[PDB]
Amino acid sequence: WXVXEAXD
Repeated sequence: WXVXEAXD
């Protein structure tokens, strides 16, 4: 998460 569900 943090950047469009970009992993974490």
